[PDB]
Amino acid sequence: EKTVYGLNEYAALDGINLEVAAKLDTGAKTASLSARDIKRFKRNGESWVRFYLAIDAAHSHPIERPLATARPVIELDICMGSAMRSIEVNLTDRSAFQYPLLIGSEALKRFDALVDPSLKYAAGKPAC
Amino acid sequence: EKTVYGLNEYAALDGINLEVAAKLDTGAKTASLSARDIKRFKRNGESWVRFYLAIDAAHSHPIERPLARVSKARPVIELDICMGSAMRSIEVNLTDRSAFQYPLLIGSEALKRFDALVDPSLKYAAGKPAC
Repeated sequence: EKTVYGLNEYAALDGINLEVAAKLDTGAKTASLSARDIKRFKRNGESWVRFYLAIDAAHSHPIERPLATARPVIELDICMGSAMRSIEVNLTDRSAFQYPLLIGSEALKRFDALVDPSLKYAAGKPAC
Repeated sequence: EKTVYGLNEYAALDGINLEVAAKLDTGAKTASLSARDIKRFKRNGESWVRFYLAIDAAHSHPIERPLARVSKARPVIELDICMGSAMRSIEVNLTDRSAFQYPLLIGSEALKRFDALVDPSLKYAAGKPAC
């Protein structure tokens, strides 16, 4: 398949039931997620990370993931429109990043995406 | 008129027989052109700029263009850029970036002017400039 998306879309981090506004950035290779209170730990010998979305001020959706300018990288099932893809994401502790999720060129390739710069939120709400 | 291009394409500045590597960047709004020896001057009272492409080290293709504005520092001009078979008047900031990086960075506004769809799985899909 090959789906057309816009400069910005709504994405859902599957499993955490959270809708984030995503900026589709073909100039960046890797994807980025704005996070807060990033804590690295070990679980049964495997490197893991625990964090909240930068938007989750109430700390309602703690996210614990095994580990997949030097940010930890994890794999997240992200839903955009009707397309669900496992995406590699760098957890950044910055917050000046306006868009909570930055989707780079590699993730966009995983999404089979064509970016129309004249469109915004063309996929509607996530419905995977 | 929605044409599909890739992450990188070859672009030509109309009139100039030079291959420029363009990175199609939907994350940036404005377009950028890597330039060298940028000299601002005045012609008939209007601000003009004379410069060479960063690849043109020998100063073989001097470029004189009227200044459109000044960004927030960098000189801004309008250039007829050719990509594949599409010729578009594009606003570009003249930057002194390293010749290492991509000489032409095509932002979202220019991609909109090109009626472009960016396929991140493709590279140089438009072939050589032939406008």
